Order: sequence, then structure tokens, then C-alpha cells
Amino acid sequence: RLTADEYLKIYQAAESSPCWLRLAMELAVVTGQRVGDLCEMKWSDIVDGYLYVEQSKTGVKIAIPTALHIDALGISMKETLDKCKEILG
DNA sequence: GTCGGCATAGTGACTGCATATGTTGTGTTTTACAGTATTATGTAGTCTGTTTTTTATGCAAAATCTAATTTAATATATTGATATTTATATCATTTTACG
DNA sequence: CCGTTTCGCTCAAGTTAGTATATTAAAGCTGAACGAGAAACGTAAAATGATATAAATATCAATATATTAAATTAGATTTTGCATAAAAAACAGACTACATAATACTGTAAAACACAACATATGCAGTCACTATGCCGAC
DNA sequence: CCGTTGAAGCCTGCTTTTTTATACTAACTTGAGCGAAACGG
Repeated sequence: RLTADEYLKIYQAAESSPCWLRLAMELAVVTGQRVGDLCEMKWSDIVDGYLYVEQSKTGVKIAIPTALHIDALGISMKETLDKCKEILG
């Protein structure tokens, strides 16, 4: 499994890596979604502070609000999403 | 357990009974295509009304393009001490140029 | 310092205490082979730095005056975005006419095999030899 | 203060009512043979 200390050591080591990996890390931990759907997420899915996600594996339908925030690593759902709209685009 | 002499021990040659195999002949049963006829087939030869596509203008919308026009910018014209570029061309260093 | 006996340990065979899963369904991870465009490199060629000196040409202030490129309009017009609608051609919606397969039915040769009396090679039936050490007997 | 009658009792065939299932998994517990530590000479 993965711990909190380990994740911090990997995120910093992802410096040599592109600018989308770090965003993919924080996003995959703030949403807790599977890698399969994280790639099929469009900015059109976000509706009025929500995040409509259609799981491909099971097929469950949920909506993660853009107000979440991990209090252990220092990551915010909102600050993470907007960081992807500025860098990536 | 080997070596020496009639008895072992399957396989091969030999001879005629016994029977499946090779022919010949009569006769039933059913396959297999030719030839004319019947009629629903698929395309053929056109007519007609609805759907589709080429076609001949029509016009509000859009802003450049040309000529009238004014003015900052450019040129003439002084005058003279001081600073910069200038003719040639073999060496030396930077930048262009194709693979 | 040394020996002897008890005690801490682990191996070996009985005596008890506890908890309970298999398939679907759909992914997710990661070693390994596969397929172009742009810029840093590099040798070679072209433009430029090197270099200096008397003579030639440009450096520039301070203001009058004729000249002119060109943005600034300001009105003129091709150019451009967008349908509207009918002439003209395409093409289902009908239908008889025409040549063509599946089928309806008669006409005829012949394939395919039982049935039956013979004919006879050949496999099977019955007995002895081929080919060479056993068994039994001596060494 | 003897003799008959009736509440009980076992044999058989039912008719129910409480306990324990099947199996790997993981230990626990009393010998006995064995090596090292610690006390007695």
C-alpha cells in the first residue's frame, strides 16, 4: 500500500516528469477515482460546483463537489482543478 | 554350468479337402435427362407527379480604397572647428549555408 | 579452579480451541517491440573584422522658407455574407411488355443389384522337415 | 378378613423436542533426551 510520507516523496520526485503528472496525482487522491475515468473527464462534466463522473468499470454515477480538500498533504480540490486549467488547458 | 547327443520349438514347404471368389445369364426396381408447357419472375421501355439539385438574381451588411487636405517632417543654405570615413588587399574572425 | 547435578530448551507424540467461500464481470500493472519532425552539430563558403593616414566627407548648432510624404478623414463602391424561388433534372410510384428461371408433365434409355447354376484358385486342414541349442549326462 | 374392582405399568408403534453439523487452521500440554550454567569440594 501507499502512505502519506511515501506520496510526498514521489510527488517531489515527479519534477523531472511533465507538468501533468503532479496534477494527475493530486486529482487522483482528492477525487479518489480510478485512473480509467480520470482520463475521460471533461471540463463539461463540472456543473455548478459539481463533478459528474461516470465510472466505466462498475457504471456507478456520482458527483464530487469542488469543495473537497485533503488535510494531510495540503491539497485543495478547487485549487487543483484551476491549476489544471492554467497549466494544461 | 558348459559341452555333446536326441529331444524341443516355432516357422516353412507340401498336398487336397473345403469354400469364398470370379464368371456367365435371367429378370425386377429405380435412377436420370430430353422436350413441350405454365406462370410467377426481374429487368425493360416510358409516362407522371413529388423530391432533389442546379441556377439566376437580389440586397442588407461591411469596410476597404481613392481623392481632398492639412501638417509634422524633410530639404535647402549659411559657417567653421572637430570627429569619422576613406582608396587597396593580404591575414583573421564571425555568420551564413547545406547535409 | 574443575566436576557433578539440576534446570532451562527444544524435539516428538497426544489433547483442544477457532473460523467459514466460489465465480463471475471488468479492470489495472508493466516488460518489450513499433514509428516521424525539429534543432543542435559541423565542415565549407561568403561577409566582415583587422589596420592605418593624409585627404575627403560628415558632424551639427539656430532659424527662415519652399516642399512632401501620408495619416486623417469622408464619401464612393466593389466585395461579401445569406437566402428566396423557379427552371430543370433526378427518381420513386405505376404498368404493360419481354426475356427468363422454377416448376408442371410426358417420353425413354439405362444404371444398380438380387438371384441362380457353375468353375476353381486359394486359404485352410493335416503332417513332416528345416535349423539350433535346450535338457540331461559327463567333466 | 377373603375376594372383586381400579389406579397404574410395560410393550410397540408412533410423534416431538433440543443438539450438533462438515473441514482446514492454529494451537496447547506432558513426556523424555540433551546441553550449558551454577554451586559444592
